[PDB]
Amino acid sequence: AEPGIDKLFGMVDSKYRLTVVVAKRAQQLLRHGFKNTVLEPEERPKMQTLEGLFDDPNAVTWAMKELLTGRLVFGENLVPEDRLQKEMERLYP
Amino acid sequence: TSVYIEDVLHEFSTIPGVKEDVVEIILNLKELVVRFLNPSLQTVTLLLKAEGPKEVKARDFLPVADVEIMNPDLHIATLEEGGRLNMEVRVDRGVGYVPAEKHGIKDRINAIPVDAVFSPVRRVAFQVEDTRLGQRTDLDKLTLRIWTDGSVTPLEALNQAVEILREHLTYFSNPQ
Amino acid sequence: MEIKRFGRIREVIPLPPLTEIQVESYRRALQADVPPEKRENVGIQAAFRETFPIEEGLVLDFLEYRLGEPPFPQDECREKDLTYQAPLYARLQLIHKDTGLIKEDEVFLGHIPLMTEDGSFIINGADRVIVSQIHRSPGVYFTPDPARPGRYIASIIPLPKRGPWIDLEVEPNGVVSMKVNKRKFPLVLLLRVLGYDQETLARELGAYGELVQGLMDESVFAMRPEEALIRLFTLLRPGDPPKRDKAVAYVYGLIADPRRYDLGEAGRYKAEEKLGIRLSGRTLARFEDGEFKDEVFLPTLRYLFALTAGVPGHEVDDIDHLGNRRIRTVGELMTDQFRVGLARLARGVRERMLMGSEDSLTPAKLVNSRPLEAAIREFFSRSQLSQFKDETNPLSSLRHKRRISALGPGGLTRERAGFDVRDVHRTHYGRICPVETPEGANIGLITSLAAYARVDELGFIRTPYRRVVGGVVTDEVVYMTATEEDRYTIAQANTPLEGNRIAAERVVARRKGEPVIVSPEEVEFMDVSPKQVFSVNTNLIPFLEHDDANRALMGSNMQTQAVPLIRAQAPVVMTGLEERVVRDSLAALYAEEDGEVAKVDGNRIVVRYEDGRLVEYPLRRFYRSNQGTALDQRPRVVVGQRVRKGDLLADGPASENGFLALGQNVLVAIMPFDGYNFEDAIVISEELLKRDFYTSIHIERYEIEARDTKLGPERITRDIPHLSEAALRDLDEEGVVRIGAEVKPGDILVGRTSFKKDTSLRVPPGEGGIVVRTVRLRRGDPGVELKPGVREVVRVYVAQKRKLQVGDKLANRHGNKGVVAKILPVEDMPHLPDGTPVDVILNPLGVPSRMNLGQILETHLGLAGYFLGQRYISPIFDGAKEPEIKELLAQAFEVYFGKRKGEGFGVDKREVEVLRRAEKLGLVTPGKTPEEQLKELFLQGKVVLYDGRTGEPIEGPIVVGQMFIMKLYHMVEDKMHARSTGPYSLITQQPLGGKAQFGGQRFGEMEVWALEAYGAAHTLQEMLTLKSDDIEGRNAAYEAIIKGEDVPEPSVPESFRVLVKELQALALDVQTLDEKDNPVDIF
Amino acid sequence: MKKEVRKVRIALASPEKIRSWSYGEVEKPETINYRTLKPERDGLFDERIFGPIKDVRRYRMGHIELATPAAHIWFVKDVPSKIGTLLDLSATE
RNA sequence: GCGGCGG
DNA sequence: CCGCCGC
Repeated sequence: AEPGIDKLFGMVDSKYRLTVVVAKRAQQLLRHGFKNTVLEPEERPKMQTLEGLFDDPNAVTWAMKELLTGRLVFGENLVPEDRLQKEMERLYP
Repeated sequence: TSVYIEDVLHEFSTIPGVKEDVVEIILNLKELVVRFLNPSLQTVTLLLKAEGPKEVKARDFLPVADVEIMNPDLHIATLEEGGRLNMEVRVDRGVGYVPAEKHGIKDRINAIPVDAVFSPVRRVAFQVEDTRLGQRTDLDKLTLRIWTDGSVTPLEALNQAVEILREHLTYFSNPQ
Repeated sequence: MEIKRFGRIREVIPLPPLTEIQVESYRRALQADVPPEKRENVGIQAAFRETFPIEEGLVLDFLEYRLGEPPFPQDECREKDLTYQAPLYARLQLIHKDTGLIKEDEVFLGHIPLMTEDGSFIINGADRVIVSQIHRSPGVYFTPDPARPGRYIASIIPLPKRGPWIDLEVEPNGVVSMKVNKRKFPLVLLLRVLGYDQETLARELGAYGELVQGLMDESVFAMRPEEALIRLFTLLRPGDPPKRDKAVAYVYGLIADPRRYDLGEAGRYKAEEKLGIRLSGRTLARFEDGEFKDEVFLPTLRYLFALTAGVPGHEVDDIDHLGNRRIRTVGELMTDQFRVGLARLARGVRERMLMGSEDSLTPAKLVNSRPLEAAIREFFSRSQLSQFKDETNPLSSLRHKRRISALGPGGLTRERAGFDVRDVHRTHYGRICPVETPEGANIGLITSLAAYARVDELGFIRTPYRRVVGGVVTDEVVYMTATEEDRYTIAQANTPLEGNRIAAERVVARRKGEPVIVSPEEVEFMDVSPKQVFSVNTNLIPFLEHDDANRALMGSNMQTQAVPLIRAQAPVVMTGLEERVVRDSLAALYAEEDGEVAKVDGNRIVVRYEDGRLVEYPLRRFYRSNQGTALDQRPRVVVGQRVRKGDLLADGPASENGFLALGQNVLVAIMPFDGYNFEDAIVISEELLKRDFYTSIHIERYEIEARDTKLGPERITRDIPHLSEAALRDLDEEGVVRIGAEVKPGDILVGRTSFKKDTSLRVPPGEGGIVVRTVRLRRGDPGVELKPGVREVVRVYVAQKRKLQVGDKLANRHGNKGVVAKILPVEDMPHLPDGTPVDVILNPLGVPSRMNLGQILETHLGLAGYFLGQRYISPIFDGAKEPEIKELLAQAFEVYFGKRKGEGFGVDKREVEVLRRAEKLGLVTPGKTPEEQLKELFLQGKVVLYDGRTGEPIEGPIVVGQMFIMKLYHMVEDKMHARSTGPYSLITQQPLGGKAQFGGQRFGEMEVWALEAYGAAHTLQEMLTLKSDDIEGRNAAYEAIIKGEDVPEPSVPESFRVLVKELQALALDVQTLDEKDNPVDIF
Repeated sequence: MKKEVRKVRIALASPEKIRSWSYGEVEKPETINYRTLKPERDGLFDERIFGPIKDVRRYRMGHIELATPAAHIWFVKDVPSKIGTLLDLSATE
């Protein structure tokens, strides 16, 4: 089935939790630009007509791929609602 | 590949003084085995027209010099009286099966395309008998029997086959 | 191909006129072929005499009913939407009180439909069928009481619905209980009314009961006689004048309520035999001489007391016994409504007797065809009984032509009560197929009738038997009535015979629905043939004897859905009815008399009879069936041929050579493939597509009307308002599309213009094909019925070729149904030692669970036929046997392997290898030569088969053969709409469709739950918002996607908004609130 | 700022509030005028009282000021007269 | 809403 | 239960 869905589930306290993080994260991948990733170096996702999955095929695939690693953090109230989107636009073209 | 009867517009029509229906006829035409002799012959159009009290057989096609019809006595139709049948049937050299819907040939706006049956072989069979000569009895003796409609020959096919096999074998060349 | 049949049970008499049901029923219904001097006694004329002698003094009598000039012809009735009816009038004469004067004249009273040579009707354009009906044959029965296990109650039931429902019950507290229509009253009360005096009554009645103490009781009301008639009237619920107003009592006298069924056998049969004995008149009718005669009442009670007393004759009546069940033939059905019209007319004429100047009134002043026409017309076009003629294929229509229904008038049987009726009753033997019933709700309630089953004088499906005397069997056949069959000891046809003499001591027979082993001396009657036990429909399954009844059904019903294939092949193995079905069904055209052929056109066939007549038989070229299937007649005769009487001149739709054929015989290996034949999937060889093996022609009839709006008449012309010329090519004829054109989805089939515009019949998404026929009905209508407002009509017939593809579903006569999963290239599919590859591969697994060995049998015999090049005819229960098949298979080994020995070669190393695994399997007797071995393995019905992909054998013999399989009216053309976006309802905001846009599947709550459970939050949100009501949501969504973006967030669904307001619209004030209870804005 | 809708409330309507949600008062009974599909004024379809006919219109309300009072059938004919029970007058007659 | 079929 | 086809 899916890549380390097992690992994923073990990282959250509840199933549905996983989905939410996964999603919203896919949102940020496209909204604030598609370079807002954390594992772009060697070993980033990919497709087969050419090696172009390096730009924007499926967002979620990235999310999960990124969450599989200890790069991102998710919590009930980590960062003040509005401040998050303001800082993100600034540091991502 | 395609057919056209003069007064017929659709494949589901009926021609006066002609027992068989368009569909029954075109069907019989896919049973027609023609044989060209050179690449220069990609698309040949056989023409035939007979009238009155007669039985139309594949030999009634007006000779096309280099290309020959080994399907002579094939029954094309039965004509009563005042049975006017003039038609042009398009032929082609191809490979495999092609649905009349896939190609959709249109020589004349009112002609109806026919289904493509390109395999010049009806059946292949091979046997593996025990022995001819050798130090050890555990040996294989392959004899294969091929059947052809006539277009090409048993040997001819076998060879082409063998070639297509070889052709593919080479495709193992450049790694990546 | 030689035709060998294995029938050993001397089939004594040929099957009857399969459609006789309807045919004859209408003939006798309306005796219009023969003069009135010997005019019938039933149907039309009877219904006439019924309500004709009119007496209001006025006197209008019946003379003769004549009809016969059909306005137009059949086909014309179809092409013009015209109903094929006959004109009906009749001579009526009015006699006057003035004995010296009378009036004769004729008045045409509407048109009545006619019956086709096939047995079908033609109402408004299309062909319809009047299906049979079953019920409690109006008679008298005695059934056990509801709760009280004590004594039983009497029932008196006579149709029509207007007639009273009478019951008779005796209670503890006291006396009789005779309840009519929701109320009860003393059984004596009436008796006294009629003349039955306490004395006479008790004596003859209680001379054995002791219950009588129930009747003779009136010591108060029983001493007044006529006064009891008035007494009874008071017992009517309504307050009415006590002045002898027979009225409601007049009702249950002689005229309306009871029945006008033919005097003698209609209701009287239930009388004479069942209870009491003689009938006077038609029913308990005698309102003559101030006093009344009711020769029916006392007997009913006279049996009640017998019933509760001794064994004067044990009458416990089994309701469902077909012997108290009548079947309503078309005739009785039409005639019924006919007399209703007769009544409706007789209603106004009596009103028109007091209404005018004496002799000033003549025929017209008394007759108005208004009642009768609406009457009849209503039945054929509105009655829940007349339906679309299921013509997927001839057979189909034929079944639908003879099936029996329980639901209908409502007074015979309803929906929620049937567990009892649904069972195949004991009596259904040879009278109702036990297999023909449909699966699902409505089971056992609607079913087709048996083989020889033919309706007698009044319904009771009779069946044929063979009287036998001593050890001698006769050909003298009698059609017994369900009830009469119980009196005897009938025996099976399987009983060994030496011509006319029985052959065994313990010879089976069935007493009364009970299996009993009787002696040759006691066999009074014998079964005609095993056939009669089932239906025509069922009688078509080869080895039915080896097939579970449950799946056999699936098998019967499936034939009804077979679709006409261009190349029609009769089953490699048949039952023996195929010939007959095509024959009594009217698919093919036969030669009347001996003679010779003249012209054998592809449109007509003209032959010269040796008697002195030359006829031209046109052949329906390519007609559109009701279900959209091809119906062509393909001449099978050459110019100048001496034809035998009753020989196929041309073949019908699926009947080629005169045999019935639906689908084709294909070589089939019975094994498992990857998963392509997983649960019920089937694998097909591209090779089949190549020889157009499975290809059916289909037609879709798109219709457009030039409506007349008060905004300006919708003209029909080549003028297409938006400027296209590339889409106006095919539309060459000004307005119409040209014959022979290729119409694709979205092209204009017909153009039209209407007021504020292009309103044009276009090719509905899905497909079109080639336009083949066109019909236009302009102003000066020849003889067509153009609806009102309808300026002119345009009909466009389109057709295309259906080649078998992956979605399509086929199935064999036994019940194996399935869809095509993968179309394999001959290249790598299961091939036999000799180059011959198989056509289809059936998954073995679907045979054990379902119980239908019959298919595995057909396949074995089918294997013999392939190499023996012969077709066989195996009777229902009497067909081919396991030994005889092995015999023919042995013959087949010499063709298969025999030519193999001469052609020059022996056994493969592969053939030897599978033989090893076969002997270790126990299929072959260890120690014999491969030659001998393979034969023994072939006889088992299994041969060796090499993969085709690997060329390596498939360890273990696999069975293969010629199995007859059909394609069903299931094309995937009706199975796939793919909608991205489009039209929405303007009233509710739903993505409804119509012309270019498909509809969206519904989601129902049943599926929402599904989602809820998953925790599919947004997936659910999306289904109720972005995809349905938030007009701004779906909008943002669309845009976003156009942008390759991320759909916006949901705003308050208009449903929320719309609710706040709907709630504001009323006192109620729905206010949404924030965290801390405060306001929040949707807007 | 803007808050997730967590609670919804049904209350009675003060005549003052009826005027509150209200935009203009429909003062006249002129459904459709043929001359211009353009709405005939101050009946039902007027645009001030509801809004602009061209390219939030179907979200405003209007009020009709009744001469002498009338009552809500919903509060008078419901099995238990909400007003008949409360007031103590014959509840239903 | 009536009727017919399919799962 | 859902999907279709037609007065």
